[PDB]
Amino acid sequence: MKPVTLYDVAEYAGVSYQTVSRVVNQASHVSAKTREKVEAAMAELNYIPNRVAQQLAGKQSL
Amino acid sequence: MKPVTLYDVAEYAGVSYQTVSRVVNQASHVSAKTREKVEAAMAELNYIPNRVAQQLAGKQSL
DNA sequence: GAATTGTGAGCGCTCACAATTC
DNA sequence: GAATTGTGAGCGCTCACAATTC
Repeated sequence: MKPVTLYDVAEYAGVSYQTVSRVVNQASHVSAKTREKVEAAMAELNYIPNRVAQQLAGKQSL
Repeated sequence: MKPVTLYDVAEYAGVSYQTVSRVVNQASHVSAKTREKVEAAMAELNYIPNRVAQQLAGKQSL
């Protein structure tokens, strides 16, 4: 329906886009503190990431 | 298996990448002359484009 | 003025180096 | 010296302006 982006979530929560994707796509080095603030952004705007973007950039196979 | 790129085909046939995508993805403004030279490049290297690239870049919906 | 063509620029999601922090 | 963070940079395929062509 309406896509949203990692940047839209980031801008809303007042964080970085790498802060966002830690929560979303399960990365490591952020914090538990900031995690929950991103979880709020996802909820408001209703973040749908693009699976296409997740595949294209999602690193090549070694 | 092994993906190839529009650039790889282009470089082989000695053309532009937009020259390539005309033949591949059915564009307009090239020629019939050059068309068949691209067709030869696809055949050698075995051009498999990425459907993901074609989707992500494949213009937003209006 | 519309077909042909060259160069910059972008989807949104990820990577990489180096500064920062201690 | 490794976790945390900021700025630049890229996957490959597609678009946009303007120069070229006549």
